[PDB]
Amino acid sequence: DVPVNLYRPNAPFIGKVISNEPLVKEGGIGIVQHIKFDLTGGNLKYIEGQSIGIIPPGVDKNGKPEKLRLFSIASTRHGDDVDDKTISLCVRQLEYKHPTVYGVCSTYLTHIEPGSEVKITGPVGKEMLLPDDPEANVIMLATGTGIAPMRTYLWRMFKDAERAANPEYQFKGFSWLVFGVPTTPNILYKEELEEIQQKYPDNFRLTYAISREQKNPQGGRMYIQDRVAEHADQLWQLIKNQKTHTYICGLRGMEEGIDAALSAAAAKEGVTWSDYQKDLKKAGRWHVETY
Ligand SMILES: Cc1cc2nc3c(=O)[nH]c(=O)nc-3n(C[C@H](O)[C@H](O)[C@H](O)COP(=O)(O)OP(=O)(O)OC[C@H]3O[C@@H](n4cnc5c(N)ncnc54)[C@H](O)[C@@H]3O)c2cc1C
Repeated sequence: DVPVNLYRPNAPFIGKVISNEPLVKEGGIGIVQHIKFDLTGGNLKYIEGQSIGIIPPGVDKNGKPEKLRLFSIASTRHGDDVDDKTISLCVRQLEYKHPTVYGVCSTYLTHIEPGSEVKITGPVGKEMLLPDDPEANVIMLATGTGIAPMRTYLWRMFKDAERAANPEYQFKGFSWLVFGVPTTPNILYKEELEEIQQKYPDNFRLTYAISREQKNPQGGRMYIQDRVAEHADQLWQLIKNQKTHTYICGLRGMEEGIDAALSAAAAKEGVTWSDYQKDLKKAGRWHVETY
């Protein structure tokens, strides 16, 4: 049922870049690009929450061909134009200290020109799939590029064109995105996210943790864990619903604080969060993808 590995590293799909647009507005930190690829000519299909591999050109420091890097799909199964012909990624340029270094695949992607051919593999992953049940509740805890699978979910749920194309999925549950980025300009897809909340105030809640513009009660910069702590009781109450799914995505590091906050909330009703969570993971309702 779920498509997987229609293309593999030994014989990847050669797609063409259609467009490559900036998601970080002026005054933001770093570079994050929305890149859309043409899938026509092959049979690459995918669903929300999956990933694809991109094989960058060139060789590594040892002269070995570069290997694929995985990127979370940022478009629904239908693509951004709802035509079933494309796929999009949300790619941050990796750059860092000394160990000024630019990540190989991410720099290649963020600077890639439309018309360029790209080696694509996948799709892969069954850990971040959205439930078919339209009355499910969906909690989304994302930082930076972790917004990507969340975009696939929220677009499928809330875009007019998606609703028209998906007769079998008219979402009527409640979705809540807690999104941590350093600055307002760094809020990826800000305009569309807020548009979704204005149109579906009863079905979508949007919460930001903006570290350079907000302080937590302890006076430190505001991070996603802080927002989870702030709304821990509410989040725990939603999670107790048999139909609630929680999704965590972004660079590793946020899970510890999220657990600590949810643990304190659950403890109030005599529940051991770490145990409850184990059962949620077994049931396929606690979805994590960090990197
Ligand atoms: C399931 C999954 C989903 C992903 N989704 C996304 C996504 O949606 N968007 C996205 O941008 N990326 C995503 N990634 C990460 C992506 O796959 C690449 O790992 C990332 O883009 C960097 O790859 P690169 O080739 O550009 O860097 P590389 O040239 O491969 O360099 C990576 C290496 O740099 C070193 N390094 C990294 N950070 C530091 C640091 N700060 N200080 C010192 N050394 C460091 C480490 O050795 C690391 O192994 C995802 C990864 C996985 C596994």
